Amino acid sequence: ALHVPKAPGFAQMLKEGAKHFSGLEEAVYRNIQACKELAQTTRTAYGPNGMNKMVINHLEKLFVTNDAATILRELEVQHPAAKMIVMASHMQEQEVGDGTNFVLVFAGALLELAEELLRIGLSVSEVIEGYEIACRKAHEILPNLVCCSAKNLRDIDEVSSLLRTSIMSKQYGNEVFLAKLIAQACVSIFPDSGHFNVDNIRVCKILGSGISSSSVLHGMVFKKETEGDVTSVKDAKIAVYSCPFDGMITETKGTVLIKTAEELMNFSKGEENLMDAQVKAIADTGANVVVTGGKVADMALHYANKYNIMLVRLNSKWDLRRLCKTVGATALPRLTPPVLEEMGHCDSVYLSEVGDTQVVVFKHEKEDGAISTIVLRGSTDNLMDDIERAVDDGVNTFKVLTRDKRLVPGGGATEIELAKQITSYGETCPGLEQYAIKKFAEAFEAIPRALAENSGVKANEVISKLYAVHQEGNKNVGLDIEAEVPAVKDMLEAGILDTYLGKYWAIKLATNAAVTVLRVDQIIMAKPA
Amino acid sequence: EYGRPFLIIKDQDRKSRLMGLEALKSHIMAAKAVANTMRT
Amino acid sequence: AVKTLNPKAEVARAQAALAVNISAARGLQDVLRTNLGPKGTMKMLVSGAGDIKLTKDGNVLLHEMQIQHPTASLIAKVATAQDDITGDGTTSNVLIIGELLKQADLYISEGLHPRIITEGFEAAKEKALQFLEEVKVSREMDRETLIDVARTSLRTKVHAELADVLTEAVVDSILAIKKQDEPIDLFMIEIMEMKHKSETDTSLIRGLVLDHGARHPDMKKRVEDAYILTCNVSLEYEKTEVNSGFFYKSAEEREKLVKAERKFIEDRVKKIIELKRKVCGDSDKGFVVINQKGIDPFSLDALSKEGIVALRRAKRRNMERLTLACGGVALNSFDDLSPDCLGHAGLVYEYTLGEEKFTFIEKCNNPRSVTLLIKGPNKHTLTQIKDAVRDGLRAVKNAIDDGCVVPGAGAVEVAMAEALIKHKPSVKGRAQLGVQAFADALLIIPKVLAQNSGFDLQETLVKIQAEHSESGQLVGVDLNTGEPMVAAEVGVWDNYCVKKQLLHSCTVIATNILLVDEIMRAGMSFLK
Amino acid sequence: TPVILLKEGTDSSQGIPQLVSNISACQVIAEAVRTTLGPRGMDKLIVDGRGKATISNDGATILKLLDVVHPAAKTLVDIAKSQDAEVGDGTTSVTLLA
Ligand SMILES: Nc1ncnc2c1ncn2[C@@H]1O[C@H](COP(=O)(O)OP(=O)(O)O)[C@@H](O)[C@H]1O
Ligand SMILES: Nc1ncnc2c1ncn2[C@@H]1O[C@H](COP(=O)(O)OP(=O)(O)O)[C@@H](O)[C@H]1O
Ligand SMILES: Nc1ncnc2c1ncn2[C@@H]1O[C@H](COP(=O)(O)OP(=O)(O)O)[C@@H](O)[C@H]1O
Ligand SMILES: [Mg+2]
Ligand SMILES: [Mg+2]
Ligand SMILES: [Mg+2]
Repeated sequence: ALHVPKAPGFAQMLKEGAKHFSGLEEAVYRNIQACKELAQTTRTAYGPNGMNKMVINHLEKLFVTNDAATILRELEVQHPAAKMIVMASHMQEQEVGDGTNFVLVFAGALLELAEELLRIGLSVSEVIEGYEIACRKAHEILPNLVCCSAKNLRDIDEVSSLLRTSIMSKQYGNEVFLAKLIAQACVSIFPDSGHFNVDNIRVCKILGSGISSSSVLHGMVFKKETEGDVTSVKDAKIAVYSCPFDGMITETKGTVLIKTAEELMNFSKGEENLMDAQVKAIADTGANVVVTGGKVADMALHYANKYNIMLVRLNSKWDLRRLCKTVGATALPRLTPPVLEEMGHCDSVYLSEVGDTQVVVFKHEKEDGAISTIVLRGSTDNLMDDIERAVDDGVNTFKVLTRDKRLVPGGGATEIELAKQITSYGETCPGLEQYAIKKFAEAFEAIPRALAENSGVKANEVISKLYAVHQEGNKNVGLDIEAEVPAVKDMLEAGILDTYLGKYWAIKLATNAAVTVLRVDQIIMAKPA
Repeated sequence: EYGRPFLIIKDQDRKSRLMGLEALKSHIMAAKAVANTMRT
Repeated sequence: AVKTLNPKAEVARAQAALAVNISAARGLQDVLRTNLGPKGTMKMLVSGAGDIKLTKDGNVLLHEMQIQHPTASLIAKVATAQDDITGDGTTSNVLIIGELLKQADLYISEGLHPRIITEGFEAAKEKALQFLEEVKVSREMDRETLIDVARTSLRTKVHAELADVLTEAVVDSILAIKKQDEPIDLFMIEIMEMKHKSETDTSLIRGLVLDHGARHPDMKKRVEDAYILTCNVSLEYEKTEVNSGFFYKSAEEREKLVKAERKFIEDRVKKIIELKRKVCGDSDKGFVVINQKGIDPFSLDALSKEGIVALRRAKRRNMERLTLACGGVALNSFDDLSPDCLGHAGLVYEYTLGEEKFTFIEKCNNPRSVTLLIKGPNKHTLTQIKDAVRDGLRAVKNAIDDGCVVPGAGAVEVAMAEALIKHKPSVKGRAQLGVQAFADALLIIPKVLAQNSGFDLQETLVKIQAEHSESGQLVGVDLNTGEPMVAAEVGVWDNYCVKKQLLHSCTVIATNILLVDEIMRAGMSFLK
Repeated sequence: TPVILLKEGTDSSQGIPQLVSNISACQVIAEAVRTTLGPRGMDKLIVDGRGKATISNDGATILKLLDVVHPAAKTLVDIAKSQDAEVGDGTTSVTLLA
């Protein structure tokens, strides 16, 4: 038979292994297909009725998680068009922290709905212009829907009911107990200036009995034993050192020089008697606990036990700095006794065993500390990691409430109300752009559809019922979950609210990632290696 | 659901197992060969 | 001939050598013609590692498409030698050469020597350059004019909501660092990019931004008035050049030597402290030390007891940006310390973005080295913006260094086309075919603009050429209606040096290509 | 099709058959330590790749000596180590109960 040759021009000058996809039927319609597959993988984990996912990376490490961002992080993706949707979700995690699945669902519905418009005649530039016009309209309607802002961020009875929505979306059933642990820890380290820091909350995992045995502890805990013999001090004076606990040696290559027999006998005794004075000098200041960050010496350990002093070693650098804030001490770069301002005062330092693990506890009786830790206990190494992330979502919600206290009704009562107002706006615009604005409003129905499909009820009846109530004026009506039949329920009374800043950044980042994919016309890929 | 031969243990196809009484009879026969060499 | 001497040779004799250069020149132009004008389409570039690069500039595209040809390497080097001199006109360079070789082939295929066409290019190049001198308009180049020139070169590489923001940050920056004399010196506008927030927050900072902060946790984070001490002295523990070594004795002489080796470096710190305590007696001013060499943890504990915010290991270029901005002297030794060598700032505060740390210098008296801060949510977005920023800065420096500006929108390519037609009869011989072919290649800029907006390629040219015979006005092509529009009264402006270099470059390369006899590869296969 | 999403080799399963095949995978782990319960229980013999024999009747060490690679079954081996770390007895009674 005959063979079709290669067309002259660019096709004859390409390197081997490279590919070229140019046009509208070869680049745009294929990019939407890759991004539509990505939305169907992470949609199942949406809402309280979401399901976990077993992901194994190439190190044979197993992940049982329900976060949207964590699933995408452990999945390799080789499609360039699907890679921008991933990086759009990872940006919301660092700004807000919650709302990673909203980007995937929204960017999956904006792109799919744009395919239908491209077959009825509309050009790509008309779709991009139509979406941006709708994006600005939603940013003006959104502030008008804010209800029930935060009242007091120092009350333990109010903050606990504001983080419950974030936890209940990830650990359904345990949302009442888990919300009382994060709220007990965030208000303790909340300063008077109001500058909240996320790294001041620590999580330690000890394989033990169960989730209900977890507890908070104002202080720090370590997975290490005690170097010396003293293992309990009632009122301690911690003197933190950064230099190793041994004799001082020069950095230049130095050596001794013994030329007489008399100097040879006194050398060993000279070094030992020198060390006795240095250790005794610190012991006279009342420093019961000495914490180092280097190598302990055999001779230096002997004198530590002689004067009833406690010696703890922490070779982690940054973990040492966190202790300086907890007790209120300063790291000494030199082995000299601290004077007045470099002595940290604790309330109890002791070595205890928790679930067959010997730990050191820097307990504090005061509630006003700098760093607070949360002890997590469970039965499986996988179960504790899943709850580690759920705690982090609650902490990140507290930081956002510090910046912006405004809240919106969640559970789908915001997207449906945003669909009614945008749809009416597009009716008043005569031209080719009115088709794009209407399709923007229909993309807001993909969120209540995802909540109804995961629960086990017919979705089409839910959006049918939501649209009728909101038309009367009830803008605080969402989706019922406990009801077996597809009913509806008020959300402000029930107490399901989301952060205004959480959704404001979700729409902006989702539309940006959807309009960049449409602008691409030609794709020139190199040989994979 | 077509319960295909899913993998449970590593190198499952190169490992053997004896159970029940047949494993108990193999011990006796192995200890009867050793003790009969030292009889003489 | 060569095949008899070296069997493993590849040769292309007679007209097979001209068929390879023409075919490849037209292959690079069918890909580079979709990038012209503000209505071009964006391209995706994916390498072997898996990164994503969305670019529109002809130089970045040519060096990223997988192309292995001899004659496609000559054009690639011509575009590079334009980006580093003028910074604009890389897409129009490939189109003209690709079309100039296409027109010259219609007459070579009709049994005509390629040298006859060569003489026509020389005559047509001398008339075109004499016509450009009388089209340019010499202006004062005030702020309002530089807004229009900078916008023309930024509206084609971003959208309209960004070019309106990046135009103000580029025009303002050039004016702030320009003196009444001396050429505008670059390398004084630092381009810092932070991957956060949206892309509409790209602003201009009247000062300096440094990508590192303080390394002690007991140093101030906000000073409202500070003296900047720029130094290039070493405060690290250093060892003698000649091989030394301590020779001590009983353990008391070891302690007398550890604190005797730190005297040389603790003397430099004690000179700064007395200088700080002299000019700032009351706790109302700050004192910031910026160093180019390292600082020991020991020297970060002596300085932090007096509130001396100190930064180590700055880049060498910042020893010159910090003197123009603040006004101090960058010194190498401490034997002549004086208050006259200290700078002055108005606000120095620290910014932490995740795992990275940034320092801001603001409120300078008379700054001469501003910085640009780039913000964007994606890695490739910060590279797309950084290409436009470079393009917009070289479009303003060119407009100031040359006191003349040429209108754009293709209104000038039509003008050489009409002028060269009336010059055709004045040339004797068969060389009139060179002038006719040269006037046809220059008309590709209006054709591509008319074709990329979705109009008719032929019906639009006849309308543009219907003018400019009946009215001496430089009329260009509109990109929304296709009607003839005057480019000098709307805002479309180009650079005189960009069009001048383009005419010089596109003729020298296409003259040597047309004279190539054969493509011989008789050397070693690889250097081994 | 010409450009594919995940790598070539990413095996994926879901649905009702995915979950039922996990219930049948824990029936093999529980049956490996079923006959070591009570005063009349019998211990097992496991051999490593080198040839060292480990003869024992306790669930915790039996499940540590099997090279279980099934992701669903690896949950039953992790709860056994939890029981022998908190109380130290009842290890093989939480494997039949699970
Ligand atoms: N009790 C509830 N009833 C109805 N909807 C809820 C309830 N709790 C949470 N939701 C909704 O589930 C949505 C998705 O939460 P989740 O999937 O955990 O994170 P993300 O916001 O990243 O998708 C939220 O927008 C919230 O409105
Ligand atoms: N807004 C505009 N309207 C009409 N023509 C324009 C406009 N902006 C630029 N042009 C024209 O497009 C031509 C090419 O610009 P561009 O492709 O952006 O960069 P390059 O000059 O490197 O090809 C210029 O000659 C200019 O005259
Ligand atoms: N005297 C007895 N009579 C009957 N059953 C007993 C007696 N003593 C212990 N058992 C049963 O034997 C079981 C011991 O199981 P064992 O092999 O010890 O499991 P594990 O090692 O996990 O603790 C207990 O569940 C207990 O109910
Ligand atoms: Mg959430
Ligand atoms: Mg340009
Ligand atoms: Mg037992």
